[PDB]
Amino acid sequence: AAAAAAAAAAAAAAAAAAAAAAAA
Amino acid sequence: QALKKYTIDLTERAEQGKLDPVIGRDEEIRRTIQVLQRRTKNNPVLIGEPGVGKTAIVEGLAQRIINGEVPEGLKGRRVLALDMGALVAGAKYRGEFEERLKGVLNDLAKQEGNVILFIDALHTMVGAGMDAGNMLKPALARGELHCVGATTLDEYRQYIEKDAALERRFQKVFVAEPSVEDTIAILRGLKERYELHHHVQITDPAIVAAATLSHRYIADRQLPDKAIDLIDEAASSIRMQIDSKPEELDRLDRRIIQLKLEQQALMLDMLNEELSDKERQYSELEEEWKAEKLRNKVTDAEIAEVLARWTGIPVSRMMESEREKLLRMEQELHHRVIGQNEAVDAVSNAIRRSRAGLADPNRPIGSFLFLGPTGVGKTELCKALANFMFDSDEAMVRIDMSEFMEKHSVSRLVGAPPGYVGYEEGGYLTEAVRRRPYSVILLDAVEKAHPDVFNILLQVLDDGRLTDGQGRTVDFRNTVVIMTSNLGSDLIQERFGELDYAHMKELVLGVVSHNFRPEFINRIDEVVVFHPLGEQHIASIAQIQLKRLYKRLEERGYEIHISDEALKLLSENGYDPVYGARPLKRAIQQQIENPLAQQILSGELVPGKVIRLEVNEDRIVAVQH
Amino acid sequence: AGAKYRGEFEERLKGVLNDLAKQEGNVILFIDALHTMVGAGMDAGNMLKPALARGELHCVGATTLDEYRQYIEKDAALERRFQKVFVAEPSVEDTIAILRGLKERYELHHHVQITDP
Amino acid sequence: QALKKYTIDLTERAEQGKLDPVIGRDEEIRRTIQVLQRRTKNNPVLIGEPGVGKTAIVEGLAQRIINGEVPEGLKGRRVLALDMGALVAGAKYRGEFEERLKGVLNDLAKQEGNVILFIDALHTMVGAGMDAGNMLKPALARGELHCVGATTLDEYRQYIEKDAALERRFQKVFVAEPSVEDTIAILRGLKERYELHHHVQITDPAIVAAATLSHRYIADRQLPDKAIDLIDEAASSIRMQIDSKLRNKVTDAEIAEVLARWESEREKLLRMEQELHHRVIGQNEAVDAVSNAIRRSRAGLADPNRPIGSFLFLGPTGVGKTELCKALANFMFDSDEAMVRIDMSEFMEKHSVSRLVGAPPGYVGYEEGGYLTEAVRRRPYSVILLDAVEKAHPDVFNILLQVLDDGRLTDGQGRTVDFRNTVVIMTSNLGSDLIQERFGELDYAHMKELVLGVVSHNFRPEFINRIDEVVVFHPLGEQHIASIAQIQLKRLYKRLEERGYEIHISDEALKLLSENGYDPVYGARPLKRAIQQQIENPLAQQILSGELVPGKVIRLEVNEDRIVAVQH
Ligand SMILES: Nc1ncnc2c1ncn2[C@@H]1O[C@H](COP(=O)(O)OP(=O)(O)OP(O)(O)=S)[C@@H](O)[C@H]1O
Ligand SMILES: Nc1ncnc2c1ncn2[C@@H]1O[C@H](COP(=O)(O)OP(=O)(O)OP(O)(O)=S)[C@@H](O)[C@H]1O
Ligand SMILES: Nc1ncnc2c1ncn2[C@@H]1O[C@H](COP(=O)(O)OP(=O)(O)OP(O)(O)=S)[C@@H](O)[C@H]1O
Repeated sequence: AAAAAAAAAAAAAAAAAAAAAAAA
Repeated sequence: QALKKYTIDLTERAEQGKLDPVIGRDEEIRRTIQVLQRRTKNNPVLIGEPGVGKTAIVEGLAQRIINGEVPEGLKGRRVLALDMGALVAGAKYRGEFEERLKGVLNDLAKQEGNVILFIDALHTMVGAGMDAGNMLKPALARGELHCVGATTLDEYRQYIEKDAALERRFQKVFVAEPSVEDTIAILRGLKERYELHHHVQITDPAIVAAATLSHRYIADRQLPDKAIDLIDEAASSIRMQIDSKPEELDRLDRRIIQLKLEQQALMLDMLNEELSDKERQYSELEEEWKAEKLRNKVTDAEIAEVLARWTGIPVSRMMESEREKLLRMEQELHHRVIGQNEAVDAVSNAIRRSRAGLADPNRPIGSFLFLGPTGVGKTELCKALANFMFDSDEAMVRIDMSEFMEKHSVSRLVGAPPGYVGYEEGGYLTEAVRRRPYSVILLDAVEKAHPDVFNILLQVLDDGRLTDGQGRTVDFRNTVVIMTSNLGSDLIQERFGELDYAHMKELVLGVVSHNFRPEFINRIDEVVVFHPLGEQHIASIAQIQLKRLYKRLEERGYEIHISDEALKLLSENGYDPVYGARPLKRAIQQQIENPLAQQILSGELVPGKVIRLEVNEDRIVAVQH
Repeated sequence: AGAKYRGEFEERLKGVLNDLAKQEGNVILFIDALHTMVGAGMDAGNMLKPALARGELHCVGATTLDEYRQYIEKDAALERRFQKVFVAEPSVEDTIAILRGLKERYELHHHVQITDP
Repeated sequence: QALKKYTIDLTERAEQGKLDPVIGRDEEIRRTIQVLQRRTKNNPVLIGEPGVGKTAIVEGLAQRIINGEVPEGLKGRRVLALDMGALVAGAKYRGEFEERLKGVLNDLAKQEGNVILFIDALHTMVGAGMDAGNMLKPALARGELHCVGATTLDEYRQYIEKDAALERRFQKVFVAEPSVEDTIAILRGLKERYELHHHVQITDPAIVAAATLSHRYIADRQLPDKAIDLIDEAASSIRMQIDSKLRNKVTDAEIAEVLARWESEREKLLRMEQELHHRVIGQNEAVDAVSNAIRRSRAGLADPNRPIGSFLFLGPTGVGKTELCKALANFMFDSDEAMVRIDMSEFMEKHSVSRLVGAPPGYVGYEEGGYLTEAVRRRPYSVILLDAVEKAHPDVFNILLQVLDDGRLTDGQGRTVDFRNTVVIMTSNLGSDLIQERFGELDYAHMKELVLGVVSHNFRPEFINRIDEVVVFHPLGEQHIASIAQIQLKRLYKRLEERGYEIHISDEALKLLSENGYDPVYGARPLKRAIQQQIENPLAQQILSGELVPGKVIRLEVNEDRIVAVQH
């Protein structure tokens, strides 16, 4: 008589980063 | 036993004839049999992108077992679709699922290789809740299983092809998306089945039209499912038309019960002529329904009606209201954008070509570059188009191309690549068109953009598809990609006198050739070139703006008459050939809307009477009498 | 397959490891998919890692270079018990020789014949 | 125990004496004793490339504990080592890293601080999904932790010097790669253990040969790891040679066999004239000059802050100038792929310099990088090729003076780009007709002096001051370029024999092929493309029609003005 435990289920994401440029 | 409880035969229902006809797939059933009696790496698994009939191939396999077209080594075989969840639904205690699985394995061994096992959606049974896959894996790695799988290539890659311990027990039986003529044959057999269902009649040109239309327009789902759904929804439509009445009487029925509820809500009108005319039209069409005593077959026009009400592209019959509304579409574009003949000519002819079916089905509908200085109505024309076609100004994909002045707000107009911050929210363009494949895309003021956004527009105006960051593809090929610009403003305002339209177009086209990419301008459909407005055009625009001012104060509780000299004061005070029709609007705004609202908030002006906007010497005066 | 307790499969694993220590180097073992022993689900790879770092293991691994590079080399004691023993792809002629080794196997199974061209 | 789950006792085997008799690295052990005998911040970290024996440092400290060679605060300790690669790989969901971590912390609190722990890869502790800085950093400050850290400086400053609170506890101990002689000392400390294992002997000249050749040829793994690997696998090979069906001493010959498979250096440097004429005909004096310059660079008398050789090349282009650079790169360092062809024809401005060296930060070509220096950084043993150096902006010659003076060049990104391992080849054609029209019976030396005076009037004198020698590149005659065409026919027949065709040729056909694209004004590559486009295109036209058979003799017989292929 076991009961299936609901989980925590850790997740993930990321993030870029642009870069402008001078144009001499 | 256990197989009598936790499995579902298919060969009995194929023996009882409950399963659908399966047509074609001869090479696929043959290689299914080839892998099926292979000694090592025994178990086949179907790979098919969703809809292409993996389950149909196994149903046809069981039908050929009953038909005896299998080889002699495969006769007497039974196919038991292992129901994944029906194992689970009683295993409340410990390991009782595992006992059920082991008992199914023991009875399948007891059948001694005379039973083929069918496990649909094998990626569900990668881990089906140690738990299921590693339990079957010794019975896999003994040759003593006739497992058959069927899963979409995404799941067979990312759940099965990762585990290299399993690839030595399966086999890429790759189903392909069927051709259109295979789809024709499949639809003929299923036409027999569906006419036996609905008690209707389906025509064979309607079959080939359903196949061609389903392949051309709905770019999302895959064949031959979408053709079957067209045929089946159309059959439901025809049986419902047989059931109550045709839909024009239902249009009028819902219309008169609508006006019935709203008439009862009114116990100023705009109501009497509509209700009387549609009661008369309902009586006339009820009489014609009695006189014909209708639709009782399935033509291809019914397929076009189902497809139009599913996607949104007007593929249906060009009724008389459409023809009248289309020659009035030229007339109504001149009713809201007065002047500028060339633009209305170009766009009218484009939508007329699109409704006549002469449009190239590999590009979007008509992709316009607009030129000309400010406020000759560029955005006003685009709003007029959307407010014709969808009967709302903002029912359109407005893309303000002066927000994209960085290189990397292509991320906004297309989408985020995967894993990044807002990934599962698409783009603005790509999402809002994959919602609604027939809509007008206004790229507003394209010449302010960073120049490697024109890559994206090259792909759009090249083929009407685009690859957003979520991997999928968009069908732009039922959209109108209108861009605006003004890059020859000094030049057009200079030489619109003493130059004809060809020389003007060629000269400003050379200036645009200096601005844009020369790759890009040739890929455009048509570059129409504008001209600044004359004083009578501005007088017309003043009359239109005064119409909407009358509508604004008719809401408030006031009425206006204007004089006849004061419109000349607007036409001369609000006039220069250099900044378009907007100094008219500023002059109207000042010389009318400031004293009028000034005196209304004074309490001086009175509702119910007439505001006669007459002249002062060099001003405009309001009176009340 | 014969285990369902957290402490019976592990009991079997412990007993087999004590028997491997008992056999005194005569047993030279083989276990393919060492990364799978790292992530089977105390997982079995870290349970055999004492048999690595106690001078008792005579086992052989088998995997792809990706799992050996990531799940093994990046670990420390799991690195310093092994090498980059690379399995090469054979030649076409070696493949034909191996086919000659098992042509008769497939022929006696399927009751057919196989041409050497 | 949970200590019987993730920890390793080394005082166990060291009390047994069953570990490495660790010899060397005494000062690092001493500084470990310095950090561990503080009151607080008692967690030293070891810094170096992986494979420098940091585990051996901890084990040798354990052996000094067992030997009693430590001061009286380090005694009774238990050397432990925690895994950073199973606390995360077992960690499925929230709190399985942290659960095991707190269980380890409490079970060591039962141990009452008489325990020294080892942890490798301190960078792994920072990023695991929060994880352990927030749970060991108290123990890092409580002093009850007695960790021994081990990572590399680059991961240390990428991950760990971000949070300075993690940085302030650990104490940096640099463990560099040991020398070849330190490797000799360790292996002499460990030759006894090897010879007691395999019951053989070991040649110590083969030991120093293995150390030197492992230092030179292979840079994948480093000292002392690669020496241990090569000695043990060579001893295994000798053991199989004994137990196959005969010496116990492992020789340096087996070392060189496992080296190249799993010596031609010095006399190849000595025979460098023959090496340059292994593939290039003609230019005998230029070959001698290049070979003498190579040998003088290998003579070891010049500046250790100056490159291999400064050169400027003149004469008719395309005749084998680039081919000389290719063969020079081949028999210099590896092969025909360590070279960068650079046209100085483009560079005529200030942003030309900003292109070729490196942009300043914030500008257009910055992490796109300099055209030269990035390619040097990728291939540190190459040959630098320049083309039409007279077409350069004059300030580029300041950069060239920095090359020929310092042998190093700060790029736009701000780092050091060393030049003392390459060859500066700069080609020009200013004295073209001075050499072409006066090729007849004029010597190498006075023609060199004459065109040297000419280019002295052309270029800067301080620029050509730094140049070691300007070879002439006299225009090769029809016989040399005909022989080069013959060599191209040989490699063509080699590739077609890879396809598998017996192919012959007429000698009149050979003369017409040599007279297709011979031109003293352009180079040898017109002859190459001429012979190529004449032969190759109708050939496959005849082939895929179904005419030619592998094994048929294919004589390139002449037509009246063409060459016909026969099948006999
Ligand atoms: N060759 C065919 N002949 C007849 N009907 C077909 C054929 N291919 C597909 N169909 C029909 O289209 C349906 C789609 O087949 P499926 O294999 O169910 O597609 P599917 O992607 O597998 O969806 P799942 O995975 O089974 S839920 C079948 O159930 C049949 O009704
Ligand atoms: N033919 C026209 N019919 C109706 N309104 C017009 C017409 N021509 C110009 N307008 C005016 O144009 C104004 C602004 O519309 P827009 O199309 O944005 O101007 P545009 O000159 O077409 O160019 P831009 O680049 O959008 S500023 C509206 O407020 C209208 O009053
Ligand atoms: N002074 C020494 N005396 C004896 N053996 C040594 C000595 N220095 C290094 N070694 C050996 O050199 C080898 C280097 O292996 P490791 O200790 O794993 O190197 P490492 O510095 O710990 O770097 P990694 O990342 O762990 S490979 C081991 O087999 C050590 O026993």
